[PDB]
Amino acid sequence: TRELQSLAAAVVPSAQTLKITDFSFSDFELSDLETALCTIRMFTDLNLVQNFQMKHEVLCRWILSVKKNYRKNVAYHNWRHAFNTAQCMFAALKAGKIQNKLTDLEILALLIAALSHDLDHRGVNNSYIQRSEHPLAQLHSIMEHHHFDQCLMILNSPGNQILSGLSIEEYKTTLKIIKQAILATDLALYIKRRGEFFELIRKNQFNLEDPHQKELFLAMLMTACDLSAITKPWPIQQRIAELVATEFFDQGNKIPSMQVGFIDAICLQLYEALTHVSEDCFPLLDGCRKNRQKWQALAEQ
Ligand SMILES: O=C(O)/C=C/c1ccc2c(=O)[nH]c(Cc3cccc(Cl)c3)nc2c1
Ligand SMILES: [Mg+2]
Ligand SMILES: [Zn+2]
Repeated sequence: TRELQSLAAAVVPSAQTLKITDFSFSDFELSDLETALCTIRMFTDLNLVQNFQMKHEVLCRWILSVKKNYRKNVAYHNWRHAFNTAQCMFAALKAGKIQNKLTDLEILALLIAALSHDLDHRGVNNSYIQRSEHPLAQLHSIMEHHHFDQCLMILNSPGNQILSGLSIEEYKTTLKIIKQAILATDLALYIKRRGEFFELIRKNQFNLEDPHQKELFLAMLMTACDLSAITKPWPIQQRIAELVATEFFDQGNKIPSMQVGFIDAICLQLYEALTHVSEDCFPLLDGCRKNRQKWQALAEQ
């Protein structure tokens, strides 16, 4: 409650001041409270506070509840990863001008989903807890369903209901988009569905007015921001790879070639496709290409 008193009383600096419009954004120098103020600015500058009549105190309480339900003893899959994913979504909507291709309910759900998509992640080497639970459902996007459960629980918690200003129809619609968006962060679903996305772009058939292609695009965008650490400037990306390695190996050199393979198999084609959708998202592809060059030079020793 003392952290809530400081956050609700602080003046939120502008998006430019907070540098959240830049694809190169990094959070290493920010306090936890500073990350919360940037998150308020994301809601504010996307007009989510205005169009959906969000009480200031409820938004702050919701942001702090989301933050507290990430585990800091997890080296990468923590609150800062979710905060950065949301920042990339904000930068993609603003700096990439994607914002005008989507409705307010879709933008509202994407921001919420980005912030919530990894809630209560226990670390890649602690998947035994989600097996003590659901001992039969182990051989399903097991974790992404749990992440949405966590998100929904927080959205419904007293004093935390940032969607109370929505009508019941807008709420059901928003909840559905949130659910699909969080579930899309399952890389298996990404690999399963990315092929249809690429051929649509390749054949120049990509149609945002198609309800199926709009949903497909929302999934790809969630993956793009989820993995956006791979696009950051070289000093940032080196630090993130350190965090990924700690969670993976130390439950908290082979890394260069692992990063190059990850860029090739997963990342490069997605950011290539996204630039065909909007050339203003090119910095993500450019940053990813530069990082591959750096890791590959190290990989060759
Ligand atoms: O689920 C998420 O939130 C995002 C996931 C993710 C993010 C970054 C990365 C990333 O840099 N590299 C790699 C490849 C990798 C795998 C294992 C150890 C290392 Cl040292 C590197 N895999 C990654 C996976
Ligand atoms: Mg995840
Ligand atoms: Zn994630």
